[PDB]
Amino acid sequence: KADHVSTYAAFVQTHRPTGEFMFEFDEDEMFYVDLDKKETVWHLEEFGQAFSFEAQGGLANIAILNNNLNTLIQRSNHTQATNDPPEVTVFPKEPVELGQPNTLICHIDKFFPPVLNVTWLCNGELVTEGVAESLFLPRTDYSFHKFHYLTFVPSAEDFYDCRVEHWGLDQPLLKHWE
Amino acid sequence: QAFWIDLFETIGGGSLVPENYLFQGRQECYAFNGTQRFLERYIYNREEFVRFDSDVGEFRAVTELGRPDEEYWNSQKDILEEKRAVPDRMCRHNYELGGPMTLQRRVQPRVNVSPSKHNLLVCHVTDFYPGSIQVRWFLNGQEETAGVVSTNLIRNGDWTFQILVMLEMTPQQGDVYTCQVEHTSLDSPVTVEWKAQ
Ligand SMILES: *[C@@H]1O[C@H](CO)[C@@H](O)[C@H](O)[C@H]1NC(C)=O
Ligand SMILES: *[C@@H]1O[C@H](CO)[C@@H](O)[C@H](O)[C@H]1NC(C)=O
Ligand SMILES: *[C@@H]1O[C@H](CO)[C@@H](O)[C@H](O)[C@H]1NC(C)=O
Ligand SMILES: [Ca+2]
Repeated sequence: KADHVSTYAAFVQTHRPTGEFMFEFDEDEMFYVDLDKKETVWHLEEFGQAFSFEAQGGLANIAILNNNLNTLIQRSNHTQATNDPPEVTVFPKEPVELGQPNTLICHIDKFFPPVLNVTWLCNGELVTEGVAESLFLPRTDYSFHKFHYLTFVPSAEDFYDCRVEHWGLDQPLLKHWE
Repeated sequence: QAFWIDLFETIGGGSLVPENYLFQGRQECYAFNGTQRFLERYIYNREEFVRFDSDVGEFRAVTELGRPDEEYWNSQKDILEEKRAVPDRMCRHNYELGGPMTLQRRVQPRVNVSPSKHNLLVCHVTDFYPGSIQVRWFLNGQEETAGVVSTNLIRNGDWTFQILVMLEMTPQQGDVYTCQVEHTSLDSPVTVEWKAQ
């Protein structure tokens, strides 16, 4: 029962990404501590100009969580969870107009562990530019979701696919939208 | 200008000595009518085993795995006193701090009316914040309630939403269809028209 839900969510695992520390307001990530550059990254420019978060607070929490991980690996007698495959959806940000710029969104949902490989393909060809991605967003059911983005110019000759590899999938999941 | 954190609790391992194991921690602040409720969740893989709930005032084992953690952490009066202080400390602080850019965040919807690829007329309402939005269809000033399909609210993951509202139409020459969007970011409603021709 709430008007708003503000949550600090952090995870730590054996595979890459080894850890993650983030803050969400109503299921939307406001900021995260980039563990590699060791600095706070704000989702929108406006959040950074108005607020501050000291990176050491995230780094310290990751350290605590890693200690808790090792203790639970011992306690659970090395219990590895089942691989829960993702559910993929491709949709544009804007209504499609041939020739007019747009963003294709690949939303990978209900998966565990947060270990994944995502590639954008156009006509069976690997696409490296105009690509962006969200973090591994923690769901309230202890599963994860993620967003992948591709900035493109709608062409009737160009066929886009989002390919996702996950341990719970024997075959990679290949999803599309024009 | 600064967001506050509280450190997660330490589950000590003691002193004695593809493959994947995960540990997740969550510090949840539920804001409601001035009130603040705090939950601290300790998750191993997908299993929440122990949690602190401000409405309980102590740690409670969610599963049998968190029984040692309930027993131990509750015997530490210093841990209990700092957790109990969270609703009024960080929950209240961060909520007040992140107010104008979060709860007072208002981004206007962009509206496009276009007929589908039973002839269908599509109202694509895009890039708005918050999620709550009212989309109504009108034909020559009279509201159309039947043959209307509203999709689920679509979260883009970039602090904006999108929604598609479509109507079953039987168009005659000169018919004027109007998609009317009402949102908290708008003073007066937005109206986009489609002429049948
Ligand atoms: C770990 O194994 C021991 C037996 O050697 C057992 O007593 C204990 O309950 C096990 N713990 C779990 C969580 O499976
Ligand atoms: C991801 O790709 C790498 C090779 O680039 C591979 O080692 C790994 O197993 C892949 N699969 C998944 C599901 O992560
Ligand atoms: C809290 O909500 C109740 C209704 O749920 C309302 O009567 C009350 O005025 C609110 N605020 C306070 C200060 O109790
Ligand atoms: Ca503590």
